Amino acid sequence: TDGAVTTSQIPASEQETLVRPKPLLLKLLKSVGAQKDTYTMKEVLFYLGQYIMTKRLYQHIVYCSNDLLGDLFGVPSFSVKEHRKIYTMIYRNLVVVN
Ligand SMILES: CC(C)(C)C[C@@H]1N[C@@H](C(=O)N[C@H]2CC[C@H](O)CC2)[C@H](c2cccc(Cl)c2F)[C@]12C(=O)Nc1cc(Cl)ccc12
Repeated sequence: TDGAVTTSQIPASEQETLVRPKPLLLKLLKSVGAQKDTYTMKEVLFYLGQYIMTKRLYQHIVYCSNDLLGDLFGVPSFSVKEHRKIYTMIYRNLVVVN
């Protein structure tokens, strides 16, 4: 299911940034129906939201220490409300399109 999710915590133009997920993150997105190689950050957040629900990882905390998401983010858990922190962890797993 294609879509996008935006937040008031991140600048609008930043959520429009075109990105190329690295192979593990790309594989994760394709496991929940993504089909392309290039995305906006807001589409990436939509697919990751679907992945968190499918894997049942969601006090508003996601527990991801025994999941591929935990390996990519480098944390055992995180608040779903701290959007800059989530953006920081996602940026480490992709290449911003030049
Ligand atoms: C509920 C989930 C299935 C857990 C998905 C979440 N939903 C967004 C979100 O902010 N919910 C909270 C709103 C306030 C409520 O009191 C508690 C939940 C969040 C969100 C939306 C836009 C941008 C950012 Cl950065 C963001 F975090 C959310 C999402 O869409 N995709 C995504 C990906 C990762 Cl990796 C973590 C958390 C989410």
